[PDB]
Order: sequence, then structure tokens, then C-alpha cells
Amino acid sequence: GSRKIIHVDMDCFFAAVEMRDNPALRDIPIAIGGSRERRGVISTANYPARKFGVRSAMPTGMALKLCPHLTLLPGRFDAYKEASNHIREIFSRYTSRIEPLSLDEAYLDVTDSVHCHGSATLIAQEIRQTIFNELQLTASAGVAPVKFLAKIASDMNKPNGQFVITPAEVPAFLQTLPLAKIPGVGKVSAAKLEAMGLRTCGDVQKCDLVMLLKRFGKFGRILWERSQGIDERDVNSERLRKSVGVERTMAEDIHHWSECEAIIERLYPELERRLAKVKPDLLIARQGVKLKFDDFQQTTQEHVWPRLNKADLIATARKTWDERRGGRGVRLVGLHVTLLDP
DNA sequence: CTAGGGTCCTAGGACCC
DNA sequence: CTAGGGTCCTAGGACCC
Ligand SMILES: Cc1cn([C@H]2C[C@H](O)[C@@H](COP(=O)(O)OP(=O)(O)OP(=O)(O)O)O2)c(=O)[nH]c1=O
Ligand SMILES: [Mg+2]
Ligand SMILES: [Mg+2]
Repeated sequence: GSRKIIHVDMDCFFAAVEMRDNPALRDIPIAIGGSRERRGVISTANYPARKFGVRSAMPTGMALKLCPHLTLLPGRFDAYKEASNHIREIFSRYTSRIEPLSLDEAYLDVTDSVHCHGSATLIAQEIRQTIFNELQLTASAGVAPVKFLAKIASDMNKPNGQFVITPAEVPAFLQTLPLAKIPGVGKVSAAKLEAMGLRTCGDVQKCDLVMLLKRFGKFGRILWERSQGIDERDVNSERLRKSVGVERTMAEDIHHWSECEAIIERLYPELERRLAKVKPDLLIARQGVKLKFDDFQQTTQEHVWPRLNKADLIATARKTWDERRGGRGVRLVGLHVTLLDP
């Protein structure tokens, strides 16, 4: 045999950084997100805000109606990136088998670690404590024989705790595990399963695999596997970004093409900078645009293209604007690139 | 009264052999 | 008295943080 997988996850990541750097924000409801005037949402919130119901992805106006004392911060990305680089270097003291999933979390494979006598429990404990020292931030961790259980486990003694699932404990832990707790099983999937009388991993273990393949395709095989603790996904330390985009939601819907082009002119230098970091010569596989309309419908138009090119993005966006807008107002415009393969 | 990044999967149809 | 099957494009969506 069994692997030893750790998932490490920072507690309230953006709000914890802001609370550390400004202690007057410790005991008051705060969130990182865009204002109502800017038609924004909540990136995350601290625990004082959360007991009022403030959640990641909530429209900021709803957040303020739920928590009128909410203090709203714009977010300091360089502060968060600095912390994220530090925790990942901490991870590297313990193993090179590191798969970051976002700024604030990573799977570790410590199957063959000679740290703490190979105890994944003590390694996770030591990683959490080293992060508290040095960074003055708290993390939670999960320890399990496979990825998705380690990720579920990191949520169970959150914040500032951990939870271990041994191979012996997996069958009991699975029997009653709500399917919605499985990463990748979101609102729509969960509801379709519920409509089918499937709520827990116990329910799916009684199910015909062919039946699940019929109704769900590949996802049905994943659901069948995870429901009995099968998850052979290896921790991969060699993943690279495959795309780069820049996009903006305007405070007011635009209705004139010239406004669309003007926004593209503002977006293009930013996309160029970012593509330059990871690909100095700007060579790409595809590039294209995104529009989102006043009804929250959105469309993307992209095409094979060898090199980032502003004039081609504008011409593309003119086509999208002319052919797909349908007379609607546009609330967002975005630019997009997909990188080459090897 | 609904962000901005991204991952991955599926599907319809063009293209290739 | 005409190509199926594979691959490539491409748009859209579920989902993740
Ligand atoms: C979920 C989510 C997170 N984020 C950002 C803000 C978070 O600080 C960071 C990591 O998100 P999460 O790890 O999902 O949330 P969190 O760490 O803030 O809360 P928890 O302690 O329960 O794990 O990513 C968004 O911008 N939008 C989102 O929808
Ligand atoms: Mg977190
Ligand atoms: Mg996280």
C-alpha cells in the first residue's frame, strides 16, 4: 503493498494570510473578493464570516446581505504566491514526489520516505508544524492509501488538524461516505445520483458496473472504483500548465463593438506578459477569445494558431461578436491560449 | 444579480487515410 | 451504382481552488 499518500491543504488560505499580516482582522468577519459595484464574488472568507454563511463563490452582494459587517479585501496575490512557494519548498524537504493542485495544496507520496521512521502520520504532523513555524499559518492534512481519500481526510479535522485512514479502515469509511464528498462529484452529478437513489459509496457498491457505464460513461467507472476505495492515480510531480488566459467582467454590460475591441487592447499586454514567463518565444498551439452575455451564457471561439497574435484575436472576437452575440449585452471578454504539447 | 483562473470530459462534424 | 474508422478541431460544460 500500500502507498502512503498525504494531502496538505492550507486553512482559509487567502484570509489566513491577511489575518497574519494584519491582526486587527483576526476576530472580525473578512473575505477576499470583488465589490458589488464590480459585480464580484467571494474568493474565500475567515471563520467569523463563515458562521454568517459567507462562502467561496458567493456573489459579494449576497455575502453582504448575509453579513453586513463583512470587511472586504481585494487580495494580494504576491503575498499568496510567496506563501505557496514556501510551503512547496517545505514539502520538498520530505519528498520529491509532490503534486500541487493549486496554490495552497499538494498531494505527497511518502510510500518510501525514511523520515519519521516512515510514519506518514508523523510526517504530516511535522509538515503542518513546520508550516506554522516559518509562515505563521495553519494547515490541515489527510493521510490515506490513495489520492481521493487523502484529500477527503484533510477536510475532517480542519482547521489545524489531520486525519488518517489506514487500509483496514477504508471499508468502514466508504460504506457511509456521501458520494458528493468524492472530488469530481459536484452539484449536478450528486443530484443525478440522488435522483437514482444513490447517495453514498455503499449504495454504488451494490450497483451494476455496466449500468453505471451506461448512465455516466467514463465517470461511471470512476464512481464504481472510488466507491470501493480503488484509485490508482499516481502522484505526478511533472505536470505543466496547458493553457493561459486573461479575462475581465465589466461593471456594466457593453453593447458596442468598439468597447469590445478597447477591452481586448487592455487585455492583450497582460496575456503577453504571462505567456512570456512560461514560453519566451510566444509559440502556441491555439488562441482565441471568450464572450459572456447578459444572460450568463458564454461562448468561446479558438483556432489552431502558431504564435500569440493580437490582430488575430481582434479579428476572431469580431466574428464572435458579430455571429454569436445575438444582440445581447456582453458582461465579460477574455483571451486564451493553449500551449504546445511536449 | 452571480470572478478568474485552471483541469478534464464529451460531442458533432471536418479532415485523413 | 459513393468509406468506415480513426484523428483532429472545436464548442460547451462539470468541476476544482
Ligand atoms: C474555492 C475557491 C478558492 N479560492 C481561493 C481562495 C482560497 O483562499 C484559496 C484556496 O481555496 P480552498 O482551499 O478551497 O478554501 P480555503 O483554504 O480558503 O478554505 P478551507 O480552509 O476550508 O480549505 O483559493 C477562490 O478564489 N475561489 C474559489 O472558489
Ligand atoms: Mg485550503
Ligand atoms: Mg485547497
